[PDB]
Amino acid sequence: KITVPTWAEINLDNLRFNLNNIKNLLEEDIKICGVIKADAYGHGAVEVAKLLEKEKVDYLAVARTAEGIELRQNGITLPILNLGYTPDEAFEDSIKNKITMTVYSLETAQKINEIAKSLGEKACVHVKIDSGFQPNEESVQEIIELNKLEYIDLEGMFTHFATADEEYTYKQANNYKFMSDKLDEAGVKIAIKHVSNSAAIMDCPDLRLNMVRAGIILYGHYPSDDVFKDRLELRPAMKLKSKIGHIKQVEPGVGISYGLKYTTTGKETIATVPIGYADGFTRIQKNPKVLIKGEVFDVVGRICMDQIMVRIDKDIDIKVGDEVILFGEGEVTAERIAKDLGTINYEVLCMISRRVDRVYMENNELVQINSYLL
Amino acid sequence: KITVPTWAEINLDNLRFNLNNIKNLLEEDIKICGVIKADAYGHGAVEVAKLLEKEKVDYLAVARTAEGIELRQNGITLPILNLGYTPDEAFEDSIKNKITMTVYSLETAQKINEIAKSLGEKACVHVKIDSGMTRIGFQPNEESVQEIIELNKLEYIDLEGMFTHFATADEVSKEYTYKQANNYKFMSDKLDEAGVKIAIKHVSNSAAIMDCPDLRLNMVRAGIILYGHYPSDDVFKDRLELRPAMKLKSKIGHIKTIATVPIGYADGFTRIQKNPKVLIKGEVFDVVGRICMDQIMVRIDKDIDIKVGDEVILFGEGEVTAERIAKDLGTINYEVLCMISRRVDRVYMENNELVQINSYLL
Repeated sequence: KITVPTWAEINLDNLRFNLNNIKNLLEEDIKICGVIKADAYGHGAVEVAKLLEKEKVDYLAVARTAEGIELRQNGITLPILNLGYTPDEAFEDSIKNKITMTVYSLETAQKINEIAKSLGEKACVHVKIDSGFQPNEESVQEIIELNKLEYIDLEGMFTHFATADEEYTYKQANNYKFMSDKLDEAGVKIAIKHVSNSAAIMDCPDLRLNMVRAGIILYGHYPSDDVFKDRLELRPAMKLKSKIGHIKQVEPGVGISYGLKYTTTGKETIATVPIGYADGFTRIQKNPKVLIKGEVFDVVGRICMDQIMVRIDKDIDIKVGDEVILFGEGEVTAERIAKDLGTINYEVLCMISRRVDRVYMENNELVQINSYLL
Repeated sequence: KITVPTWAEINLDNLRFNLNNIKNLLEEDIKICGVIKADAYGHGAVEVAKLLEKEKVDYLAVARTAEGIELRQNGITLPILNLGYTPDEAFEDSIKNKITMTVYSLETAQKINEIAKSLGEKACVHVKIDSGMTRIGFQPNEESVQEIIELNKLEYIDLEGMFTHFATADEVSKEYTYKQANNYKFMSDKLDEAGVKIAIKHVSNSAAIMDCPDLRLNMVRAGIILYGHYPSDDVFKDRLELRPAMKLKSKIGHIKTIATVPIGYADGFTRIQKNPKVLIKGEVFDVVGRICMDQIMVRIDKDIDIKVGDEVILFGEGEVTAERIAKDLGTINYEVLCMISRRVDRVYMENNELVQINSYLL
């Protein structure tokens, strides 16, 4: 029923579990924006969006106009915020698809306004403060003007923390206050003020404002080791899986894979797994591992584009087509791969390729298989 | 008419340039297999495949059944070979879609034969020999010869082909490569003796194609070279002149001197990079700070007057190359190419005009 040899299994109940724990943290009056940029950090933005919709979150965030359109094309009705850059030639598509756009300057708000005027639609925007608009009086007047524009709905105001996962944050926090304050003095309403990312949500309870932006934590992962984990319980939602393609006993003294960078010592059982660097299992890894029936085993030799080799050095019952876990259970994790790489968990999650089908589970049953090729 | 902030421009003319130069290497009767696995090494398998049909190659090679099916769904009619593993669950789809399957055990062949019999269709297979890569395939011994002899008897199987793959054909020393070919020859000779016919015999990859003209046999497998890239720095690059086909591009989004560019690690411009660079207006600039998920910051330290929307080239022009990122990362050009994410639209060019845009999202 899964006909692909390598897939990403996404447990939807884990997303629910994570979100419910997030919600416990917050007062009822604080809105949640689920951050689903970069294909929901590799989990599949459309399917994740559908779930978030069921679960009644308030906003969804994306990084690209297309990511938003993709959502509209799939029946998503929630408000959507493009956190990232909107190029000028995409203003109209945004307005037509009801994508809230982030704006950094008065000038650009004016461009947007003119476009919405011709569509006869008010364009919803959030203003970004860089703590974007510098936090100063000159900007304060700029916004006051922006708000005058006939075809702009200035719904939101936000900033983003550099270091909430490690206070500089609270410096950044000050600047935004300087903003929120001056704008109040002037009666500019701003329905949604938001500043909190995942780390802030966790460590910084004073920073709830009108909404929080929940990203890495929705997926079941921590933004760093530093945050108060004790605070929030998480379950990772993705498992990268494969099957055993082949097995053989290799004689001693035999090179394996390209460049022959691993040489057998002793007669070794070697398994071949149909996952590679083109799947997002990067060649860069110095110490790659897999989980097979509760055991970790080393990946040996260079990682190929579509295949890897594994030394089975334990007694276990295995055959061709047995399941292999690459990350998300036991001791194989995205954090571990990330640490070996010298990068972060977010990146490992994002790397997972186009050809890797997302298989959605719910109530421990497979409910949906998404192919990006077919 | 491009609406995305970051895109991959694929120059079809360059694919043609590469292919023709590859053809010039070869005598008339040697078959060409175009290797388009991993979405044609990030270039877009469907479009590349269409180009290959138009230019008339003999075979297409994929790594997964689904890769084969995608091509069929877009009207590709050339023979397609799945180089690697086909799991049991995909046998029927393979047969129905005329995806030729790599086989390396009699047992799987028997299973394939059964599914095929039930469909009432013959399955096409190529036999893989493990000659020293130690990856997949039959060990090169007599027991395996017998096994193949038996396989050949299966009524619902067409044993079309037999191949191996070199571990080291791109290195300066060819000794292992020749050793691997010797291992293949033993099998080929023994089977010939036993009367197993075998139409398409193949061993050569891009490096073998370049460096080993004595290894043509029936067919050669061209991959990285198709895309205008060398397999290593050690091949005889003077034999084959190549043009890279892909340019990864963005445009300047914001300026303050630091330009912010809306490309990030999520696009496959990896964070791991310690010396990331970009090309703007003919000059190279440093990417500063950490690479973000969706953007990077660039330092403009020269006086050409960049403005918002000027083009930024990540690789494929001038001094910014896939190889240069690869050097930095301790990987290879193949991986950098494969890295480009689903959200990065593939924009196809020909005669310096845009002829097609593919969105993987919309």
